[PDB]
Amino acid sequence: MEGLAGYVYKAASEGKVLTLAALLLNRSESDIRYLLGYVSQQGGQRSTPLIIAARNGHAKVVRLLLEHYRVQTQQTGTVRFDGYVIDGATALWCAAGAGHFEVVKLLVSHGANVNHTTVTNSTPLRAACFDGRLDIVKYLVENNANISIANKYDNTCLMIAAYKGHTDVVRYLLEQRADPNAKAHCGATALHFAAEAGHIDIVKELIKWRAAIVVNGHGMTPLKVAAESCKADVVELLLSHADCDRRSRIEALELLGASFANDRENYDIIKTYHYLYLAMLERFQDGDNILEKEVLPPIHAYGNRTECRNPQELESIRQDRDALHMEGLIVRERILGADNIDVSHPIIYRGAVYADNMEFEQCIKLWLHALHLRQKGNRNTHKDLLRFAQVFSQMIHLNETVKAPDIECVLRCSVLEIEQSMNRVKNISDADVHNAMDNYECNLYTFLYLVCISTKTQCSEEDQCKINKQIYNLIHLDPRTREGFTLLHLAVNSNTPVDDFHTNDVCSFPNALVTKLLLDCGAEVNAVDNEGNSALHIIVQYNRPISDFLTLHSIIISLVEAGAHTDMTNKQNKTPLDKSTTGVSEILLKTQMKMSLKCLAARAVRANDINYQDQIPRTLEEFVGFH
Amino acid sequence: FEQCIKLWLHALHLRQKGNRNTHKDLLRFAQVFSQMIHLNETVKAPDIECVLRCSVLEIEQSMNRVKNISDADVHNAMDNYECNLYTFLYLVCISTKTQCSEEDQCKINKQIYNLIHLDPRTREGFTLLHLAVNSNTPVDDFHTNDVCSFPNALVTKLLLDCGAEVNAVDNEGNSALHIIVQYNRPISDFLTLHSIIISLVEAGAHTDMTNKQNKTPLDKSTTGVSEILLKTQMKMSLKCLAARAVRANDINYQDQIPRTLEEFVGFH
Amino acid sequence: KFADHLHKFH
Repeated sequence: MEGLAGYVYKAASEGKVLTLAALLLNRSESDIRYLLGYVSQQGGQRSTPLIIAARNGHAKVVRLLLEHYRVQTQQTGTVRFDGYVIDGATALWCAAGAGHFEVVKLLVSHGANVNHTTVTNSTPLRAACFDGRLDIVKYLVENNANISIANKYDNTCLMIAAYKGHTDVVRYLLEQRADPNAKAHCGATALHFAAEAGHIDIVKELIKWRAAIVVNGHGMTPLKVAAESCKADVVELLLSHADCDRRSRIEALELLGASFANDRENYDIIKTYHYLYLAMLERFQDGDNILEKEVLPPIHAYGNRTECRNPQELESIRQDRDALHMEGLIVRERILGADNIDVSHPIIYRGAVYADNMEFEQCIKLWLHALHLRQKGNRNTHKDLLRFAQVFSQMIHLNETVKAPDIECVLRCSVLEIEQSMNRVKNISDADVHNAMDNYECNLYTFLYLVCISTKTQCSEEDQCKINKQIYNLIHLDPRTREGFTLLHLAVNSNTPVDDFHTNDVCSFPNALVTKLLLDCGAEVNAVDNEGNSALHIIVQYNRPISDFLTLHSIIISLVEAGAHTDMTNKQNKTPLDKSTTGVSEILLKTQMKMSLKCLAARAVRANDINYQDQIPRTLEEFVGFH
Repeated sequence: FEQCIKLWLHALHLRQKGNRNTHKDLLRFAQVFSQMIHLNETVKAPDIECVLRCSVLEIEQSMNRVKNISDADVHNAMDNYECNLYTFLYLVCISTKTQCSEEDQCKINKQIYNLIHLDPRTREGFTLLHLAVNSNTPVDDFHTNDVCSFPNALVTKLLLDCGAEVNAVDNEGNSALHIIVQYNRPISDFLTLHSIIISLVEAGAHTDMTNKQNKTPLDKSTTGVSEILLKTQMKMSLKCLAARAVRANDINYQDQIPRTLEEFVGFH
Repeated sequence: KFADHLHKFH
């Protein structure tokens, strides 16, 4: 039973002996075997008393579980409930990850489940490597470990061992002729993972055992990966390989100098200038066979600086912080290319720093460039548009002015991203559709914020018609959230999530200007929620009528004269007057309610339960339907 | 830490007034400063300058002791005197790591000036400059290993400010520049390889001097970054080129050149 | 501050 399962789980949590013996004996020995072979949802997480004894580290409970009872070690569970949130574990995984050598020792001894394949086909050797303790890995290798497995992330145990801060496991793996040249999911050979967090000893060990230098899926050598992450030590080690070439040496030095310019943990502008100058002097040293820089055409986002192909201009921009920052951005874009994953984040950081210094024009420029790069790479920018809505709120709450082409570009990108978010939601049925739907709703909210700023600025005729074109393009896609709210239900809803950051001030919902903009940009005013409420059943439920009359009045005016049918019944068969938790909303609606005999006759047909099917016009069947 | 510093300073004063060996006391006291630095706490200047004066006095006394003593005591005095030199280096690193007032910095510079003009030398002949730019300079396994790292671009600039003999030589003839060029972490530490080379060069280091095996600083460079960076700062002079051609062609320069030029051909 | 919210994705 579930109650006795919880009882024995609690007994195993404290690691007791007599309580576990009494609670797992005599009474229904078949059910006792079932309980020791059962997994339950405790604390919202799937776990087993045996696997939690392997987790808690209490010895005697697991000794008497594996000795006084014949319990299998193949019981299901969760490999990690923080950062991984995936099930399918075994006792070996939780024993190794927690860090108990003796527990996993007598767990493998009482049943060798070393080749355990979960839902993500990851063996407990991953837990052994992630724990970092050498003894568990030593024993699991002594149990004839098959070191060839790739996870759902397609990473060998060597890759995760090198990515973590543990080098003893890496040394033990390479000491028995492991695979330091084998490829991971994209391109990683554990060098791209050792040269990501700054583990110089792991890189040294892999280089000593000939891990080789090969580009990854993004064309990034481990030297270039280390240079990208501001790892000066790893770049120093990898620049001495007996085959590095001048072009790669100077591009790694330039990338390191550029990376030092725009970063948070490692932000040094003196190191930026010095590494850029060191790579410049290395270019211009011989005169004969002089190495010349492949200067890209100027980019409007980084001011108008066309790189620095001479030491004179580089020395000129030595003392200029902004020039050095944009030079680092240009060098990163040139070396990495405008398609890398890591080429966009420094641009966003420089934009954020500029925004924090009340500098907004080049902030918008840099963030728009990063947004364009991430859209061309087809990546989730539901946070970048939120950052745009927050900075646009900052440019409005501080009484500044916002350029209309900026809002137009952000709105076009938001419309696009909502379109591919709909594509992602509809393409993936149920595999991870929850996060995709949440991103979709967040992106709709960011669009509504952007429309809210668009209503609170001044625009020319061409800019205003472009903005209205983007709003029309979105509103004709019928964007519905998970509860059914169209893009206008949210604009009239009090319970619309506004971000707690700077959008909480400028962007207030319900909005009388956003609603009118959506209405005259072609929004279906008679749109229906999944609950059944129309766009009017929501505004007349507004709980701040007298305080916010101007918003409440102008929305109800806008909807009714924009075509709202002020008699619709939701799936609970309630008119907007019936679903009006406010006397003022009732007064306003009754002022705007235009009576018709079709509405009264449909109300009498619905209320009297008259069978109208196949006795009325087909177009009128819907009319009786929403009455 | 104030009470601990005061008690240690009083004990050091009491031991010094009694004419006793204080290399271990100075070493432990510098370890205490390094531990306090590692905790990010405000550092007083007067105790720094007082312990600098005590350290230079102790180094002078150590030189006096090693000048005439038995052979086992010669080894003991040499070890203690080199340890005193290293502790002075750690104290200079501590002094330049913290913030001090104008008069306190002037007093610290005066103490460093006094020790520099005392001209201390280790077994191999390393002066204070040849140790502040040497990556093989030993650092104690205690808290001094956390903040006292050598080569240091701030100790060297302090020694150059106080007037260390830049072109001084070891027993092998290596200048203070023959030592920083062979630094093993050029790219990783392109801030103490640059701010030292650009400091020694502008302080008057001959970037052509030959050691006992006739190897110039850019010939004694074990990495390509130092060669690139040294050749940028080096300046040409016809006295250097002509002396180099005299040495290369094995011409007799004995009594056919000025006495002050027989030394110039000696190392160029 | 804007630069603080970037640490969520890094």
